Amino acid sequence: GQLVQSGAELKKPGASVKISCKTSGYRFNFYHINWIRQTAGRGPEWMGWISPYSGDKNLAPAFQDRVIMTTDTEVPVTSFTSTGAAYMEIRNLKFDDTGTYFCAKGLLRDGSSTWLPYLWGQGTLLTV
Amino acid sequence: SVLTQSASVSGSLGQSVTISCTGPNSVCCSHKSISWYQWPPGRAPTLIIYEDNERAPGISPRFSGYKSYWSAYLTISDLRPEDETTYYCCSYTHNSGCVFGTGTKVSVLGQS
Ligand SMILES: *[C@@H]1O[C@H](CO)[C@@H](O[C@@H]2O[C@H](CO)[C@@H](O[C@@H]3O[C@H](CO[C@H]4O[C@H](CO)[C@@H](O)[C@H](O)[C@@H]4O)[C@@H](O)[C@H](O[C@H]4O[C@H](CO)[C@@H](O)[C@H](O)[C@@H]4O)[C@@H]3O)[C@H](O)[C@H]2NC(C)=O)[C@H](O)[C@H]1NC(C)=O
Repeated sequence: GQLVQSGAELKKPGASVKISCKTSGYRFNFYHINWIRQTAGRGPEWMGWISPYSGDKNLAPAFQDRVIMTTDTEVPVTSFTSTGAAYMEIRNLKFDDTGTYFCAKGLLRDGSSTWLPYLWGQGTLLTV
Repeated sequence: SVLTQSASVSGSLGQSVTISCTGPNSVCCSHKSISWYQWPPGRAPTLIIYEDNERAPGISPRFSGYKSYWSAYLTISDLRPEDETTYYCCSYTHNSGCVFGTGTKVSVLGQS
């Protein structure tokens, strides 16, 4: 998978950011995209679970209406190993949102253990 | 952190330690699915357990998991020095998102 994130950014409070990660070497449609924040003060918090195959989205109750997640279409490098991108838009950042952001690939395509993150990228540092 | 752990785990080189992860009846484990993760603060985590005891690809059989009606446990044996990381337990349902819990440091006493 070798997930690659956009990279660290510095920003003034009371505003919005778009953070993007580029998948490689695994079909993008099959596996869910799982967006995550690790705030050093607050520990780990969940952000979102977007399906790249349809418009199915799932979001944590603490962040309703505050964050909008979307995905691009894939590009066929070769059969069963494509390249695709996903990004999230987070409105109205504050001091509380100063940590490391990761996106991840779902574990399985089917079964009760889907929507569970397996591969993780290096991540980006958000300082606000 | 509705999914509470013990926050103080230690084991000796070659012995076996156990880590617990419990919570309320609204965010529980009997009616939920439990997954376990190795997360060094600063690095990207790694999967160990996904369903409730099933072992992830690329994990030596020294790890295992069990689930009671009120708490979930992992029993790690052969504690090499590289096990000094932090484990965050995850409670997830089939049709919803996981609820990560607090963090438990693990200490390998008796190393060199
Ligand atoms: C093309 O490939 C894609 C991706 O591989 C397939 O889409 C996957 O399909 C499987 C099987 O249906 C999905 O797994 C199921 O997901 C459900 C979760 O979504 C529900 O909840 C959200 C809430 O936001 C709703 O929006 C959504 O509509 C659903 O209601 C679960 O309900 C399912 O659990 C059930 O089945 C499992 C299987 O064992 C049981 O354990 C459970 O008890 C329960 O009965 C299940 O997990 C998977 O999520 C899909 N992936 C993606 C990325 O979307 C396509 O199906 C496939 N297309 C074709 C035509 O083959």
